Order: sequence, then structure tokens, then C-alpha cells
Amino acid sequence: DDIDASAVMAAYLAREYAEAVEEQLTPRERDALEALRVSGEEVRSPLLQELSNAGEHNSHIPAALVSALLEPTSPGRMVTAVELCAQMGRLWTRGRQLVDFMRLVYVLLDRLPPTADEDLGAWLQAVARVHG
Amino acid sequence: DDIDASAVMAAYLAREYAEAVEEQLTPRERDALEALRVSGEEVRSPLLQELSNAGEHRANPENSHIPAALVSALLEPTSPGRMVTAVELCAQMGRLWTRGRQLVDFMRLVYVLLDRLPPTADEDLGAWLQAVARVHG
Amino acid sequence: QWAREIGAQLRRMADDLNAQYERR
Amino acid sequence: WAREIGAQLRRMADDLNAQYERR
Repeated sequence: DDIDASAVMAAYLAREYAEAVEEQLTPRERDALEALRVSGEEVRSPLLQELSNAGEHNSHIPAALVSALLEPTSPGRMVTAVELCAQMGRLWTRGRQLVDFMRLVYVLLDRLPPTADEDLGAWLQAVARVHG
Repeated sequence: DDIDASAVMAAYLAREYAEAVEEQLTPRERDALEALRVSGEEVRSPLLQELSNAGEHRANPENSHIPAALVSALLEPTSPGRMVTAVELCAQMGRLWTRGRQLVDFMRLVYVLLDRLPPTADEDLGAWLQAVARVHG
Repeated sequence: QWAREIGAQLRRMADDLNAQYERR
Repeated sequence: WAREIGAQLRRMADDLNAQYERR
């Protein structure tokens, strides 16, 4: 009947931005992205389980859980926090929920430790060797 | 060597979010999306010509003041053509703002687009992108 | 002010784009 | 209840972290 022009523009911009950052990744950065995709799916299973048991309504709770996982942190914690934002995004499809998704992402990327680049480099190369 | 963790995470989430909305898009919304991609690509050529003809500091600005001013001016009595041009401009700025604090600059420019959209956007763009669809099949 | 300039050419290319499909 | 989940999320992550630090 009538389309949500905002959602359509969102879908388009999201994809175009993804393909842009992916085309400008380094060879091993691309190997890391695939590594993060597998590990993220490995934890997405029980991560989904905990949130289903919440049975809850706002972006306040998600923001705290992410920063909680990043307070001495580890690659596993950083991955779980990453996959959490992705799941909030899968819930926040339309309207002002999109702006909510961006702020949660901002929180994630803002509170990453300074050694994350080499912590995830080594850890995500270990994931890739075991998965091809 | 080491990687840019923030750059990689950005790719994962943007792609996962891209798949999120498209799934939840209604069929007619998905036809509209395929029509925006087409007309967005058509205006992309002249768009990237004027930006580059203005300079590298303009084709790749270190700030968000400049692109957000163009977007808001395109959406000031608007037509579907201006809205698409504005959408594509935001996307091009995104293609440039791919690492680190460039991601937050991208956040600002999306907000300007969605907030400055006209009330008739859902209606007009539905009709105008139907022409696009049947002109291209 | 390249603001006035670039915008004028965007509004021009956007108008042209709009007229390619207003009748189809 | 938030830290009930909060504690469980840290549980997942360390299980996840444990598998690939050995490798």
C-alpha cells in the first residue's frame, strides 16, 4: 500500500557502506572479517537464548551490557559484544530504532581497549586456521 | 601484521544490519529498493563528476558540514529526484568515511537525511520509483 | 562559496533525473 | 536481572575465548 521510505533508504545505505568498507579491507583484514563472522555465529546461539529469557520491551539495557563486556577484556568478550549489537540491529529495523542501532555501535567501537587490534588479530587468526 | 579492529567490526555489523532490514522489507518495499539502487547508480555518475571537479578536499572532506549542507538543501519543496540524489550523496560520503572516527561522521549525515525528509516522502517516492521499475523491469 | 556552486549543480542534475521518470 | 544476563554473557565469551587461545 504505502512504503516506509526511511527503511528502504536505510537498507540501501547499510549495504553500500558494508561493501565500501569490505572493498577497502586488507587481505588479512578480510580473513579477519570472515573469522569474526564464524565466531559471532558460534556465540549467537546462546546469546539468543539469554535474551529470549529476558522477555523485555529502549536502548539503555543493550548499551550497558556491551560496555560491561569491555571494562580488562578479551577477544571472546569483544566478539560477544559485537554479536550483541548485530542482534539488537536485527530487532531495530524501522523508524527511530535505526538511530538507536547507530548509537549502540558507537558505544561498542568507542570503548574498545587500545590493544584490540593485535588481540583480535592473533585470536581471529586462530579461528581461521581451524575453520580453513 | 595487525588489523584495524574497528574497521572490521564496522563491515560485519553494517552487512548484518543490511540483511536485517531487507528481510523485514515488504515485497513492494523491496521493489522500491531495487528501483532506488538503479536510479541511485544513474545519478551517481554526474554526482561524482561535480564533487571531483570541485577538488579532492571536496570529494573527500575531513568534516561533515559540507555534505550535510548539500543534503539539507536538496530536501528543502523537494521532488523524488532530489531525494535520490541526496541519498546517493550520503552513500558516496560513506564510501569515503570507512575507518575510525569517519564512521561517526557518517552517522551525522544519515540523521540529516532521515530527519529532513518531507512528509510526502513515503507517498511520492512510492509512485516515482514505480516508473523506474517498469522502465527497467 | 562552493556550497552555492556544488548545490546548484546537484539541484540541476537532480531535476534532470526527476524528469526522466515523471512521465513513465 | 540485567547482571544475571550480564554474568551469563561473560560466561559465553570466556567459553568462546577459551577455544581459540589454545590454537
